[PDB]
Amino acid sequence: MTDQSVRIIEAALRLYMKKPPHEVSIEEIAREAKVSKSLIFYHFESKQKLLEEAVMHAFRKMMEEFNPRSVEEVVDYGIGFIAERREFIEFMMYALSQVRIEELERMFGEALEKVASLFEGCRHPRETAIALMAMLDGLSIYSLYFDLGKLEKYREIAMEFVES
Amino acid sequence: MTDQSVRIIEAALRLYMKKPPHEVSIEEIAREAKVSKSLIFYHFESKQKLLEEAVMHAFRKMMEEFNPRSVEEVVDYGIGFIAERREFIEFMMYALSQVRIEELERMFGEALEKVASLFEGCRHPRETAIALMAMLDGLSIYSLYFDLGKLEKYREIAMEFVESR
Repeated sequence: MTDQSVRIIEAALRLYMKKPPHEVSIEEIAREAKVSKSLIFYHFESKQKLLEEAVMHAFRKMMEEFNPRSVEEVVDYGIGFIAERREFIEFMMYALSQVRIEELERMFGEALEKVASLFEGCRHPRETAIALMAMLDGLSIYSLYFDLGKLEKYREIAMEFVES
Repeated sequence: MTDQSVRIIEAALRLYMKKPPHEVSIEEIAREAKVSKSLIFYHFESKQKLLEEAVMHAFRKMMEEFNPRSVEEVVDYGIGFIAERREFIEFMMYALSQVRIEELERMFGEALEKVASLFEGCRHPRETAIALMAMLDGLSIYSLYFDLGKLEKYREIAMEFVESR
């Protein structure tokens, strides 16, 4: 994509990270991107169209950057997400609702193929991979409602599960 | 509070577990409860008021019947929920959105207190309990997006996790 469109998306993502995505205006994105409102309109049809493109761009970079060389590195990635600022975790959850079900299934399949591969030789590699991912995702949802405690205690539990 | 009100709530709950809650009408609840719209409106202000009361009743019954005597029974309860019909799971998911955040935090605390008590002996009781519940809940959300498979494989994994403490 164009240098201008990249800057607009990065400026938007930076604002979506801090506040609820729908509450971010074109004036705020223009101010954060250091560009006019007419230039944002020239690249994006509306606030919603820009949000969808920003969501797909965030997820495209996140799948390309998820290549765990070990089962321990999958726990680290999971715990790393739980340790993010609340607003980051909520943005990512709202981002999942702004993607097509087929595109969400594709991403999960690509992630599970990499995780189940790290469990090659285990009793049920696919089912263990799904159980680990389910726990890490569950704990990130839970973090939005309760103070879970010392995150390194969850990392230890996850590692004691992982190498049994 | 009355018998007529419980008949209406149970009838309404039976319809809310088969289709989207907002899509169930006062006429369908009347037909299902074997009562007039006159008797439904005489006990409930609207469809939304009835839905809230039905949700609270569902959850009140749920907590009073969640007394696991073993860590194994906690795994069986979680797998039992995943094995339920899609629409049952989706209704319970929606039910959690129609409760006050303080009432949701109270329920989780009383469930966690019971699960954490069952691990009295391991290195981290409260965190192990939270980790197990997170897995069971995560798997139930996942079951709505895909065919997880033979649920017994997840029961074996969840027991192996309890054994690895």
